[PDB]
Amino acid sequence: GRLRVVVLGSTGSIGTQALQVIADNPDRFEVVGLAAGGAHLDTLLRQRAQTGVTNIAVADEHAAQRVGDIPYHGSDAATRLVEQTEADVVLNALVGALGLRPTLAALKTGARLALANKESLVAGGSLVLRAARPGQIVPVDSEHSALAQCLRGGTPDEVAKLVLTASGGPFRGWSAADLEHVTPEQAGPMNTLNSASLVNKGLEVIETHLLFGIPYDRIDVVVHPQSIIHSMVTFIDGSTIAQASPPDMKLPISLALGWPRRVSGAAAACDFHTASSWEFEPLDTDVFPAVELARQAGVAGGCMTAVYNAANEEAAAAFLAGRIGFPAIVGIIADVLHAADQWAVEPATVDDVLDAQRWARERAQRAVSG
Amino acid sequence: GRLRVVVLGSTGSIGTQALQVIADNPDRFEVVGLAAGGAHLDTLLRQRAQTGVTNIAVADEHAAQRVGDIPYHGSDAATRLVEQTEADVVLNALVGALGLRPTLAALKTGARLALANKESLVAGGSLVLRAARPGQIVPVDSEHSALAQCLRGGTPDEVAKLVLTASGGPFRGWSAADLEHVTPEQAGSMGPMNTLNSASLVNKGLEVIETHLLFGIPYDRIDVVVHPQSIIHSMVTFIDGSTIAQASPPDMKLPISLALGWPRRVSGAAAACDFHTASSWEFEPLDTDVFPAVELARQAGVAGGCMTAVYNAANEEAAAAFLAGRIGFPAIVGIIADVLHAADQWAVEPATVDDVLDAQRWARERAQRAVSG
Ligand SMILES: NC(=O)C1=CN([C@@H]2O[C@H](COP(=O)(O)OP(=O)(O)OC[C@H]3O[C@@H](n4cnc5c(N)ncnc54)[C@H](OP(=O)(O)O)[C@@H]3O)[C@@H](O)[C@H]2O)C=CC1
Ligand SMILES: NC(=O)C1=CN([C@@H]2O[C@H](COP(=O)(O)OP(=O)(O)OC[C@H]3O[C@@H](n4cnc5c(N)ncnc54)[C@H](OP(=O)(O)O)[C@@H]3O)[C@@H](O)[C@H]2O)C=CC1
Ligand SMILES: O=C(c1ccccc1)N(O)CC[C@@H](c1ccc(Cl)c(Cl)c1)P(=O)(O)O
Ligand SMILES: O=C(c1ccccc1)N(O)CC[C@@H](c1ccc(Cl)c(Cl)c1)P(=O)(O)O
Ligand SMILES: [Mn+2]
Ligand SMILES: [Mn+2]
Repeated sequence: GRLRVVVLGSTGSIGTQALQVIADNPDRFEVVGLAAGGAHLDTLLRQRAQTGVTNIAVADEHAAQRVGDIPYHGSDAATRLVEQTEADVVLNALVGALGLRPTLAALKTGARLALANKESLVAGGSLVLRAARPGQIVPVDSEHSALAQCLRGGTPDEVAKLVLTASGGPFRGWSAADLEHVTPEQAGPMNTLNSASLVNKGLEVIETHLLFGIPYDRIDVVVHPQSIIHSMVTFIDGSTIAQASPPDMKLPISLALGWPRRVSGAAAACDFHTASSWEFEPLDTDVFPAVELARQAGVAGGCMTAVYNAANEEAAAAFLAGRIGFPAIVGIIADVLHAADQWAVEPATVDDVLDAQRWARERAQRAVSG
Repeated sequence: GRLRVVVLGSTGSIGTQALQVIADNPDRFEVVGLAAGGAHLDTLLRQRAQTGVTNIAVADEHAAQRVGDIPYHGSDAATRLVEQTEADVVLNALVGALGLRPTLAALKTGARLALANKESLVAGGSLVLRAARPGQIVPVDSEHSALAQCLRGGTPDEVAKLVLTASGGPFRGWSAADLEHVTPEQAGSMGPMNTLNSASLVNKGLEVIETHLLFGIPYDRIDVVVHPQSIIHSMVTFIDGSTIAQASPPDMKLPISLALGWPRRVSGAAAACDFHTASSWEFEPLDTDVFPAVELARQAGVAGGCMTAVYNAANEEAAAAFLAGRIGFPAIVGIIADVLHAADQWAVEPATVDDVLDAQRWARERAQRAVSG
């Protein structure tokens, strides 16, 4: 078989690597669609030139007019490209809750969704799950890919704990007082910030619960600054199975596209002929409260994980524009969450989620103002 | 659903641990037979009383007379017990190539063989494999238990490499010159020959051959790395560059519990890795200039047939010499290399158990001459 692949967010870090893997393996994969935001003119063209098909979407209006030929544009350009293209695999490499509609469309087409866009699942919640068949969503996120490989190591009831590794970000070891002084420069895009703030890991804890069906109190996080161990599963007998590789998104990308077949040569193996060490430390939850906050959001459930994420997108951008200090990103997430008791109802519709996100954006905006 | 277990070597370190896992899990397992040498009579008495089993083999006739009520004694006793006990699992935790006939009798009963005694597989080689059905031999060894767990991570043709971890023993990092002064006590939780085989790296050589025989993976894809914590017990690297590893604080009850109940895991068998406190897992290469045992094992394995039985028998003899104080530490493996490079004839497949025993005899006698002249 030669699987048909739509790449959403193809001008991005993940999309590009994905494109490299596909190009490297013509016999297994073919690109048949590319969606971007329009902000990276050059790349998108150099990308069309190399593919074969001009089946493409651009979000920004001013931007898509600067090119032409473009089958789809508008804020729902990405979503439309999914509905009308035929595929075996849809790779959602978009960023933010804006990936939610194409996530939802991807699932209706009955193709595999290789999910990089964790925010879609995080906001989506039970809604996105209801839209999927067992094993239709295959994670691209290196931790969740690692977990998926390690879970072949037993049966569901033999699972005791899922153990997430985290890099710790660039402020690993810093005091709360050290965090006051953090600049956009030191924390650097929205993906790098989420890492630095550990909001990313919070998102990943939520994504673990949704993907694998494991209680929040059995999802651990451990700081591993080498990022070679990508995550681990601890089983009931005391055994732990772990996945390791030098960090390289091509490995998890490859596995998600060709699941369950492994893609030969996708990435380099650990070198066990050269001395190395793998360190572990506890995450400082006093100084980095974002993870506990995500658990609290997750347990509450319903639309609350939408609120968590939406508050972040708003607070994080506001930090990037110099409008707030670094510790205020999560301070604002918490304030918003503390006031959101109403959104702990299950999202019946797409619009239930969009309402919660609107609510949270505007709540976060006001705390930025105040 | 209750599994009947014969434990060979019950009084030893593995056997004791196995009896504890069994006593902790009476719904899952039942001891139905015990075999021991006769050197630990208090222990054996206590096991008879705790398990209620009188189906016991004792190798030493005089010891069997002292304990009393022993149905099987003599060197063939353990074999006889296996042949004459209905069981679902035989746990062979004997030490050395003397485990060989019990191993073969066990496979012939059609019971699962939970193999702790790696020397009977190393020595029997293809003869043992011909007597086995797929999945019948299940590893108790911590490294191989790990590999079997990690192999669920792919399909056979997705494996690039099997990687065995080594503790490195008490002389990890030492030089060739340093090893010259090693004494029987420095080379001294396991038995005496097993601890010595760890210190000399022969154990790891044996484990390389055992990996090959158990998993049918070529020697050129079986690697070794030194990992001093012994938390990662072994790993598999896949064709896509991904590595899957199995990790736990070192404790044999884990792999024991898993071999008995394979493929079902046993709840609470051992402690899990705890990350509430900072730690590190280290890796370093092994220096073959200093510890040639492993490369030498790979060479014996590639030559095949009775060559692995020669490697092990030479060791059993040369190691015994070292403990009796008759040779220097480095000559254990020097003597194995010399016996092996002279054993051109033994590279033929054994047709019968007698081929293996002849090979062993020849290796032992040549080793003993090297200890002498
Ligand atoms: N970076 C990584 O390696 C990892 C990231 N992730 C996840 O992967 C996802 C994407 O990551 P990554 O590729 O690095 O992100 P990037 O920011 O590098 O790329 C984002 C992509 O989305 C496009 N885009 C931006 N705005 C819009 C819009 N309004 N409509 C449609 N498309 C738009 C961009 O196009 P353009 O910029 O040309 O406008 C670009 O192609 C995220 O959800 C993240 O959480 C998780 C695992 C690892
Ligand atoms: N211990 C460990 O942690 C590990 C061990 N292994 C392997 O498992 C095997 C067993 O090791 P271990 O338990 O440490 O060994 P021990 O020396 O602790 O135990 C040896 C057992 O065999 C019995 N025995 C000795 N001689 C004879 C004989 N002639 N006939 C019948 N029974 C005899 C002993 O009885 P007696 O009471 O007379 O001494 C004792 O029960 C070895 O092959 C070893 O390499 C593998 C993984 C790790
Ligand atoms: O999955 C990944 C990833 C993994 C490897 C390479 C790139 C991204 N991420 O989520 C990126 C952020 C995580 C991460 C993971 C690995 C590395 Cl090498 C880095 Cl710098 C960051 P985080 O633990 O700091 O939150
Ligand atoms: O499988 C085991 C074992 C593992 C853990 C605990 C006891 C024995 N062995 O073969 C014993 C010897 C091996 C070993 C393994 C782990 C440890 Cl903690 C030690 Cl001290 C020795 P070796 O790598 O030194 O050869
Ligand atoms: Mn990640
Ligand atoms: Mn071992």
